[PDB]
Amino acid sequence: VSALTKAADFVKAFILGFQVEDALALIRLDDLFLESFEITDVKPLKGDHLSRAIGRIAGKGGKTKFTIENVTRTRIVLADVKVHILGSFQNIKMARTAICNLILGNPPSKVYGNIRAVASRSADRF
Amino acid sequence: ENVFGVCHIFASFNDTFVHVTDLSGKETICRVTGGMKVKADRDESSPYAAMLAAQDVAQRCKELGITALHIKLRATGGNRTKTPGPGAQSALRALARSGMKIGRIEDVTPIPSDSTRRKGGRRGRRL
Amino acid sequence: TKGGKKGAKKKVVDPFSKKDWYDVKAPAMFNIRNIGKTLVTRTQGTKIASDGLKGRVFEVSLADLQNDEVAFRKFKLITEDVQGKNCLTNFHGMDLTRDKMCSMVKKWQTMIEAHVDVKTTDGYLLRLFCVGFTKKRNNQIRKTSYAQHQQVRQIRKKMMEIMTREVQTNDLKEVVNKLIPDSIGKDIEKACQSIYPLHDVFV
Amino acid sequence: LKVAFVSRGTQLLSSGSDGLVKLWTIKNNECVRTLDAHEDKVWGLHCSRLDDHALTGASDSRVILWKDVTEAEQAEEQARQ
Amino acid sequence: QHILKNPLIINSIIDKAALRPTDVVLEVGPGTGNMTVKLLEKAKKVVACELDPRLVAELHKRVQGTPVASKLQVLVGDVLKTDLPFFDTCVANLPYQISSPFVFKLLLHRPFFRCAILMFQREFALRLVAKPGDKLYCRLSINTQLLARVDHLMKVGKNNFRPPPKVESSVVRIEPKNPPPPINFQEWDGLVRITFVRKNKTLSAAFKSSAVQQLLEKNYRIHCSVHNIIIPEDFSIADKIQQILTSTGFSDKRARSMDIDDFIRLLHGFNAEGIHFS
Amino acid sequence: EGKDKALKSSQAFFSKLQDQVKMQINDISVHKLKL
Amino acid sequence: KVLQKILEQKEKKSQRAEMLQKLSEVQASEAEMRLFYTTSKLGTGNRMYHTKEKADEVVA
RNA sequence: GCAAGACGGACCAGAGCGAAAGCAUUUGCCAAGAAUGUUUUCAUUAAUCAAGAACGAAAGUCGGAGGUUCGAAGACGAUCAGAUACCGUCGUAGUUCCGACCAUAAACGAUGCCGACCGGCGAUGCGGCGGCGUUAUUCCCAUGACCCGCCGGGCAGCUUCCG
RNA sequence: GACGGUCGAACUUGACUAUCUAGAGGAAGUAAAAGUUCCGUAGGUGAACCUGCGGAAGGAUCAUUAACG
Ligand SMILES: [Mg+2]
Ligand SMILES: [Mg+2]
Ligand SMILES: [Mg+2]
Ligand SMILES: [Mg+2]
Ligand SMILES: [Mg+2]
Ligand SMILES: [Mg+2]
Ligand SMILES: [Mg+2]
Ligand SMILES: [Mg+2]
Repeated sequence: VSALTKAADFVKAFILGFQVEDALALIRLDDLFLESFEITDVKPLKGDHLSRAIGRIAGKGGKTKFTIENVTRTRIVLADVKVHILGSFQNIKMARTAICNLILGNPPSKVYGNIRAVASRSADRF
Repeated sequence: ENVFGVCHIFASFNDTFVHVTDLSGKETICRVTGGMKVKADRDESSPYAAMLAAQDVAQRCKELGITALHIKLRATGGNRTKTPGPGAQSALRALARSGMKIGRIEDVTPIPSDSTRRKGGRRGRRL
Repeated sequence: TKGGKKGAKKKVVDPFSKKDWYDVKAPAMFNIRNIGKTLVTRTQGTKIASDGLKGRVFEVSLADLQNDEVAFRKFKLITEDVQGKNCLTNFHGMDLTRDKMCSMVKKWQTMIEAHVDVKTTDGYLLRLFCVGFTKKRNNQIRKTSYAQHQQVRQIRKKMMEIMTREVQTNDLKEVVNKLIPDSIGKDIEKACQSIYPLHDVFV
Repeated sequence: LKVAFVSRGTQLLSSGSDGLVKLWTIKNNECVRTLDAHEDKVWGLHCSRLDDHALTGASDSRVILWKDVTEAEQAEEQARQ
Repeated sequence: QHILKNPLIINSIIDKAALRPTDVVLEVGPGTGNMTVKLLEKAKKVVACELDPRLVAELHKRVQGTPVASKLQVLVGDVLKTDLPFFDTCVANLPYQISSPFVFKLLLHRPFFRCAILMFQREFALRLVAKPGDKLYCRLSINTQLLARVDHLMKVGKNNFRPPPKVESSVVRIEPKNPPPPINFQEWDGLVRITFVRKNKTLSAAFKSSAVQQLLEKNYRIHCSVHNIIIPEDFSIADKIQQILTSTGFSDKRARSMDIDDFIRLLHGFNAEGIHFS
Repeated sequence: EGKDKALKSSQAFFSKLQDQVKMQINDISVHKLKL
Repeated sequence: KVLQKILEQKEKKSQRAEMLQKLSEVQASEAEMRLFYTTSKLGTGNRMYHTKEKADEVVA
């Protein structure tokens, strides 16, 4: 009965820009979700300031994106001013907090320290 | 043939609403919120809470002869975020698992053309 | 953990016992007439079931009204009279789905919008909205397809006079038959080719 | 939610939102016994003219009659010794 | 947490205090005890108060082995919660978070104390000692100067504290007025709040606020009902206030440049026509 | 002992100070030892 | 000029004397004091006026 | 279903306009303007400028008109993690409009003006000229959309010799 | 307003008489459990600083993208 619903989510993830292997988790597991929001949602930002916000999330060579990428066990796609997050419910909350802090102007090094603490303290992390 | 109904899903910041009406949307059949299932304020918005709400709604329509549902996904809209959350997705998944027939999916989040100032000021929000 | 107010909670009886099921019918404008069912409480006294049943608006996809027509166009039907378990509806509005509107808007083109207020021969007053987009040529190398402002105003002027002429000359029955295949929008696309080529023209 | 004086105004009987009934001694401010027979808010609590019996009523649709068994309890512990 | 490290500043602060031999000294936040140990030499008794427990044990070991150890007495907890012990003078490096409530706690303490030497942030201290006509004249200044005499003693740099904070510091002396002035303090609080919403506005524009006029009209209607005074149908609260302001000559004055005596004149003019703020 | 309530606001301060002015204006046993 | 400031000082001292005196008689009654709304609740908006009567307690 | 006040998403570009500050729903009206085109006219009428004058984001002051949203201040409710650090509810002045003031910004290219001279290569916005071909067509309204070469003044780039 | 009569609770002061409880002690017996950087402007009374509006970078850019069986 749930076959058709799972397939529709799978193709939608690919359209958003996720990898095919990446989106394949929507079929194999039953508890993965997608979350989206705009950069202007967290802070009203314009012009060159908006461009610097995008750079702070990505980092040099995408390393800042990859740093949060592994530790939260999530896939995130940054499409212009739209941010898409793929993961489980608890893991989406962790990634969404970290990305919001970067937009508000915190340096990436400060963000790195916090996410290490949050992941380590959580005993049960599915 | 299948008897059709309209189901309204509202995934708010801290809660999820499952509301089923007739085709005109004026007569209420059954509504269950996420807070009615879980006894905590952490998890009113959890996908598990929405799943339990969907099952109670889905079983209720079975006695009344409603077999098919149209779905209207909705977010908070306005100045705030425009997309349905994970709780709305889980509710739709749970509803199909119960065997309810699914009609057409439509997003009915209120989209302002041009809106007033959003709360938070210049500095921002959600730190 | 919280006591709450004394009482403040009443026994709830089943409301479906006192309610009755009605059938809603579409006009002869469309092929399919039965479009669903509705529910209403019986006549208790000084409160009329017909009064509450009237004035209800139904959102029906055109695929549910025609056999082979597209599904991104919706029609508004409003109940006007009750004839003994048969709700009778009339045309009330027409609109396009959100995703269809979202997909039409690209980034490197111009969008032209126009609106008019025209009264039909049988007294119905309508407000019509039209939208169009500039179209790239087959052999074009240039990235963008932008129309100049005077070209946009010339297209908008042609939009209004076509919409105005096709409504005030006909009645509500003929207008709906035009709206089903969107013959008004396709006529506008042909007329504006000399000014600037257009695609995705719709009411 | 409810407080009642028992034992010639020397002990206190109290009911709570949780569904537990607590017996107190005023001299020592110590809860002698906790009673778990209701799962919801205990709105009603009354005691008889004689201190033998007491009544409870909760948001769960149950009414329970209580009786003092202190005199029976002391009889059983002494017979063993 | 910050520690003053300059002994010369510690000596200078103690010198400013009278510190009679028979006096009881109340000290808040001794810290390591650099300021504390010098007070013990000259004072009859020093009642130290520290919130953090581990510092209290550190304070005891330093005073132990000394003749002045018997005089020292230590309280552990928040001073704002509890009654203060009887004391003659107060010398303390206050935590800046409780700078405001502690000052009003001192003013509310009877029996009276001779003087208090306190350390504040530079911005906070200048507002305390501000006189009418200054840019820093505020509601805190007029209320504090009403019940006490406030003076500025010395400025303290950032380097004197380890770790260095990014704000400057200074030393302020407070001496309460015994007795306090004989005015209704509920009426005094209401009048000061209205004028200091925008302290650089004129009094005429300040009382044209829609929120203020609604509040004053309701109080006037309550007062009329108690004394059985009939209110005409065409009565306007706005006209009544303007007539009062013209009579006192305070229409074009600004609350930034008004001293205590001007507010007393405004209070009587408003009360004369039946307007009570309370 | 919960008397920091007066320090919450200035109006609470003046209410307490007003009453304290009123009080100033208005204003072991030998048996246990010998016997 | 320093002499003039001393003379003007006595005038301020003198005028404070009757001005506090004149304020005393114009004061309101205790029952009237309790009825009045306070200015510190102005920021709450219209919500300060939902209270209908509050000074219903008194001890003789 | 009715009313009120604000706002002008997506299309929206490193594109366009203005001396700068700044400027975005349709339609009508009023005055002004750059560039291009010219085998029209005047004939040196010009450049830079102390003094002097007009304009000058936001916030703010004075007098009126309104008050949705947001919101300094203030009152309440809380105050975990922690170098992890400023929440929640209500919401004063203001934020909106009409007149008078005020004349300040990282009001940036952290970079006076006018004139002359001094490399290539393509795009881009407007105007003009020439053109093998596609694509629409003209009661009115209108004579365009794409492709190629050239010429001006702009908004910006990629590469460079000497200095 | 006045008198008689009747039934009378509730008060006031002496004198007897029943129980329950208050703390501080004194002399014993058992048991071995227990505890980011700034500019302008306007403010501030949980100010080792915070907030409102408008600006600047003198602050770390990953990925897809003509049309299309
Ligand atoms: Mg628009
Ligand atoms: Mg301005
Ligand atoms: Mg303004
Ligand atoms: Mg004004
Ligand atoms: Mg600028
Ligand atoms: Mg410059
Ligand atoms: Mg141009
Ligand atoms: Mg051209």
